[PDB]
Amino acid sequence: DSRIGKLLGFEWTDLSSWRRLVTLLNRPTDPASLAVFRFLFGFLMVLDIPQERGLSSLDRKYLDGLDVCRFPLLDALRPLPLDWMYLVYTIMFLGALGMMLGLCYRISCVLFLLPYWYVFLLDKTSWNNHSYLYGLLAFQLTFMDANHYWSVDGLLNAHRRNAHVPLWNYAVLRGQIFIVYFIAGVKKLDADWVEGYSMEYLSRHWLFSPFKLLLSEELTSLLVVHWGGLLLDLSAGFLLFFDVSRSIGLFFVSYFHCMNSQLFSIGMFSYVMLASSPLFCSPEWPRKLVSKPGLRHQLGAAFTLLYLLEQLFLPYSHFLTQGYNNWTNGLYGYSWDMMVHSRSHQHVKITYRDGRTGELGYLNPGVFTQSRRWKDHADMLKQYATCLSRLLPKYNVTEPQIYFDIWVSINDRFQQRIFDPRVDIVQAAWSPFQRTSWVQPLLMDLSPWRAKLQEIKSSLDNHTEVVFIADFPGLHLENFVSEDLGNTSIQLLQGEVTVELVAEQKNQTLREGEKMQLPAGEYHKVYTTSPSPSCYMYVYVNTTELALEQDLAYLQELKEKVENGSETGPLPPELQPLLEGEVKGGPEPTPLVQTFLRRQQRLQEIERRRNTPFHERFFRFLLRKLYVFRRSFLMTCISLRNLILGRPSLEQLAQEVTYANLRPF
Amino acid sequence: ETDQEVFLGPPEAQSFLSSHTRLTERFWESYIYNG
Ligand SMILES: *[C@@H]1O[C@H](CO)[C@@H](O[C@@H]2O[C@H](CO)[C@@H](O)[C@H](O)[C@H]2NC(C)=O)[C@H](O)[C@H]1NC(C)=O
Ligand SMILES: *[C@@H]1O[C@H](CO)[C@@H](O[C@@H]2O[C@H](CO)[C@@H](O)[C@H](O)[C@H]2NC(C)=O)[C@H](O)[C@H]1NC(C)=O
Ligand SMILES: *[C@@H]1O[C@H](CO)[C@@H](O[C@@H]2O[C@H](CO)[C@@H](O)[C@H](O)[C@H]2NC(C)=O)[C@H](O)[C@H]1NC(C)=O
Ligand SMILES: *[C@@H]1O[C@H](CO)[C@@H](O)[C@H](O)[C@H]1NC(C)=O
Repeated sequence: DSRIGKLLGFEWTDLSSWRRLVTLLNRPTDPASLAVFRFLFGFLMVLDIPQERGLSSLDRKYLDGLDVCRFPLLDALRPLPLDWMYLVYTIMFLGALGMMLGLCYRISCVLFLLPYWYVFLLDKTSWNNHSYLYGLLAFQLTFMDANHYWSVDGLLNAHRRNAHVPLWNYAVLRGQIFIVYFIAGVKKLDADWVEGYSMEYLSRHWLFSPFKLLLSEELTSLLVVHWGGLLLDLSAGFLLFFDVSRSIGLFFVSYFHCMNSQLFSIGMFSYVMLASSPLFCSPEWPRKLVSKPGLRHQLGAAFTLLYLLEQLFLPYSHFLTQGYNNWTNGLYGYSWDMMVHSRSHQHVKITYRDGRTGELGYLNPGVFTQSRRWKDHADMLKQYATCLSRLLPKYNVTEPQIYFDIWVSINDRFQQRIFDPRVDIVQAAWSPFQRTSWVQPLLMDLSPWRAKLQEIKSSLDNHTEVVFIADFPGLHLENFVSEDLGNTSIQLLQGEVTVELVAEQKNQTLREGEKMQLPAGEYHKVYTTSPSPSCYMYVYVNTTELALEQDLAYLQELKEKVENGSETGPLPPELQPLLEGEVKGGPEPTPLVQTFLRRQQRLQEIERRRNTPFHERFFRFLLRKLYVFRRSFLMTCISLRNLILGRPSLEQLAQEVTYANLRPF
Repeated sequence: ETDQEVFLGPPEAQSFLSSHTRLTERFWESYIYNG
């Protein structure tokens, strides 16, 4: 009858000794809510396997004979051939179905848990928070007795029909959801989130249209998007537990998750969170809608305590695995720092030096790769360097030395290098438990400049563009202005730089405020010769585009003058295809005429797309999803037939591949 | 993959400034749409 026992659901004396805690954590509870959550989670994973895991795109990711660079957690892990990958995905789908229907629950949970984690550890480029959450939820549900209510196993077995379950089954799930909310909130207590920098352009969406009736756009993007998210994370963590504030918390959580589902393309994360939201109610809620401790008892309590402690500790374990540390902390996926950092890459240069002749060449930036996350982590860069060092001898290259030059800015900062451009990554030193010595520090002292830069971004004309650069002492940048980019100028904002033109071998030392007009079509170099980092800017315009747009505007004005009745004189022969619109029985048109016709056709297509009713869009969406599912099923069937009954002749294989790729219609 | 997709010339690899007519808010946690 104590107030604490009514609020928290347990008395203080239950925590006095270990035996009483074990007795508390193994009290009977109704299994209906866990059953509903199991059904929803299984349905969502069944829908998610052919869409985000990559069952439809599996035939163009692990294609045999293709030389690709993988990024696994451990170098020992290697992908199997395509057919065995399809078998693994079939096993995962069967496990998801078994979890949804509650048929042989433990075997289905294992068959979903093991292949899922194998796929997750096979590639570090596809890690995100909502996949780590799926893995953790499957791991938790493997041990829980979720099949005692509303399941096939209950119909086929009397002993597991409407039986009691321990309380720690609910405690673990509630703790996991609360940890997700609270850690997301406390990770969003960053200087780039409380000030409105991260996700600043999200207030222009139409879903925030009512908020604009009472607030300005900047106040909408600061009060609602940024502070509201943090407050909602913490309040959703705390309010759902207590009985007084559960309804308001449910309403706010549902609204937030619907808006997140519509705004972003995260996938099934919002629906899984919505399905897990009703877990905080009484364990018998679905029923009213229709109408001495042993060994396992102690093992359950120990598992609950240790798992919750590990889930609390892991997001802050970045001081032990210092190899993966960077400008941000750790590999992405298990820190719950969602939508906190934005990156815009400017230029990536990969240089190689042959070890026998000494020739110097340049590779393509993203060759032999399928993702673009290797530009931000030292481990993935080292793996890519080793992959290139073992693949390049196939292209008449001896033992190479590979240098990287990558420019990246976080949350609208100066563009600076991330890795040292003078270090051979093939022979570099990297260990998971020691800090990398070839990662440039972030110029955090240049934080306030993000205000002043924006002013310059407002001072520009309709065609000028600007790029801001911050460079370290000793290093230099070599650049080649293209022939089209006429009227390119360089201005120094802070520090001391020297600009060298290599055509006449002439260098000038620039001070603060000085401006130079660089040549177009030649090579130039910027050296930093100051004890402190130097910040400068490139201001450039595209002359060819400007001239082409002016000529096209003149041509459109002439066409309009012809259309309105003016220009009584005979039309030029080049103007005839403008009126006719088809080049038949005549000379080939000039590239200007082709460009104008292409622009007109593109504008007409854009207008037609804009004038499209909603039901047609819904029908097209459903047709596209049906095509994805059908292609997945057909490719899986072809692979299983190849595995079981052998592989047919090439003509039949080509016919089946053509049939599997056919549009539904 | 041939010698045109793996190697680049000295002039094309050092073009730092690339203008438009040729978002930038990659948020990591966003599945890539591909059918
Ligand atoms: C090239 O330089 C800049 C763009 O890089 C532009 O110059 C501007 O010139 C107009 C002419 O009246 C002024 O109104 C602007 O204020 C100038 N912008 C500045 C100073 O930032 C223009 O595109 C080109 N100018 C020349 C002389 O070629
Ligand atoms: C233009 O000035 C730069 C400023 O240093 C000169 O660069 C240095 O380049 C020489 C190569 O001749 C190196 O030996 C030095 O080590 C470089 N300095 C630093 C600090 O690294 C450049 O040579 C000058 N250009 C001409 C044509 O004289
Ligand atoms: C500068 O603007 C011009 C505007 O034409 C861009 O040029 C076109 O370049 C693409 C190359 O990706 C060609 O496929 C088109 O045919 C060109 N348009 C023509 C010739 O009308 C150019 O890419 C921009 N950037 C640079 C560095 O010049
Ligand atoms: C040189 O490389 C090309 C293609 O990379 C190919 O002809 C062969 O591997 C080499 N040829 C000779 C003659 O070394």
